[PDB]
Amino acid sequence: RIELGDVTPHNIKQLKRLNQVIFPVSYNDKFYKDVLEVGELAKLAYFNDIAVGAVCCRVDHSQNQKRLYIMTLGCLAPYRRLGIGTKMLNHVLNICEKDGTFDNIYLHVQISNESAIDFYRKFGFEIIETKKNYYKRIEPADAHVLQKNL
Ligand SMILES: CC(C)(COP(=O)(O)OP(=O)(O)OC[C@H]1O[C@@H](n2cnc3c(N)ncnc32)[C@H](O)[C@@H]1OP(=O)(O)O)[C@@H](O)C(=O)NCCC(=O)NCCS
Ligand SMILES: CNC(=O)[C@H](CC1CCN(C(=O)c2cc(C(C)(C)C)nn2C)CC1)NC(=O)[C@@H]1CCCC(=O)N1
Repeated sequence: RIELGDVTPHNIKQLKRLNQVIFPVSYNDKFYKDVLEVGELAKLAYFNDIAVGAVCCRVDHSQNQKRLYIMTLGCLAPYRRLGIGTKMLNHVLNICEKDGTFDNIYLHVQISNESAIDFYRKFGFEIIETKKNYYKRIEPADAHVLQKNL
């Protein structure tokens, strides 16, 4: 019942709308412009052909490593706990497994987001650091850095 589809100029506004409702951070036009250029690293999640979630990633070269950074991964509150997040996370883990050159996968999780910590730890991600004052306009401003070694 869960399918992932490509993000394109035809459905970018559906992605923008989904992110605006799901996430407490507003993303600029450069984020959505970058999204169209990452290809398979950005997907829309459909539940019975209804857009209910999305995943946006970027490649990062830091710590003298090739790293996959998940910027956004989420779905609408009434559709949670159906396997939509797992399908998006498995898709990104599958890109990395096929590619073979990624050292790790990391992301930021606002410290109050207990269900996201639970979700990522279930997949082998670890809290490797807690960045103080990561967010600027939202409370709490601290974010855990979650990382899975590949
Ligand atoms: C975190 C999130 C992405 C998970 O999406 P989801 O579609 O509900 O996840 P799944 O149905 O694939 O859940 C998989 C497993 O994660 C764990 N988990 C997920 N939500 C949980 C919760 N609220 N409490 C406890 N465990 C939870 C469970 O073990 C679950 O397995 P189960 O449902 O078989 O028990 C989702 O809650 C979400 O969209 N959150 C808001 C977005 C956000 O702020 N995330 C920031 C990260 S970028
Ligand atoms: C305020 N930060 C965020 O919203 C981030 C995403 C944000 C996107 C834009 N952006 C970049 O494009 C970026 C990243 C990098 C790396 C790290 C690779 C060097 N380089 N660039 C240019 C910065 C990061 N996501 C979270 O915090 C998630 C979602 C919100 C809820 C939550 O709990 N967690």
